[PDB]
Amino acid sequence: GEPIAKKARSNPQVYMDIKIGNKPAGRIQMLLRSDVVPMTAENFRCLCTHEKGFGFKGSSFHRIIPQFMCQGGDFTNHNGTGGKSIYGKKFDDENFILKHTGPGLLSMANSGPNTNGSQFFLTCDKTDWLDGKHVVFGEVTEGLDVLRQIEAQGSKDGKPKQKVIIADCGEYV
Repeated sequence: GEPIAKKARSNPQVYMDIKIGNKPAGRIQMLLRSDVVPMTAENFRCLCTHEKGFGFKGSSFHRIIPQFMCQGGDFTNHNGTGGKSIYGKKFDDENFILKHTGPGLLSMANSGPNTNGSQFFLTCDKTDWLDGKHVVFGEVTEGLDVLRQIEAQGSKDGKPKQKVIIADCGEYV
């Protein structure tokens, strides 16, 4: 009822422990922008904690293209075709407020408008041609170094050179 300008709502921090080949490679830490995209952020956060009975743990980065991005999140079919959200098989594009301004951003993979599930990518470049098409919803705050090691397993085509796996994942406090 009353005119206001609301405070930024609290932003969850999440993490992913990464395994390359079958060798711990370390932890990526991510800030999720609930302040801009709370529906998209809550999905990803749940999928990190496994609190709904399903999520990213044990899934892989199945498509890694260097100088571009690392894509992952298929925990249902484990072949790059699957995934689901906490809201259902797919959900809407919340908004496109955040842009693909540079490396180390989290954005949702999709197969057209309003087809988000669980599959996401981490940028390795300014991928601004994806602005308005993929919902950006977070950023890496630690372990850019670990993401580079994921990127170094990429091919031009996308097939990874070694298995890259989310061995464990979660939310900070």
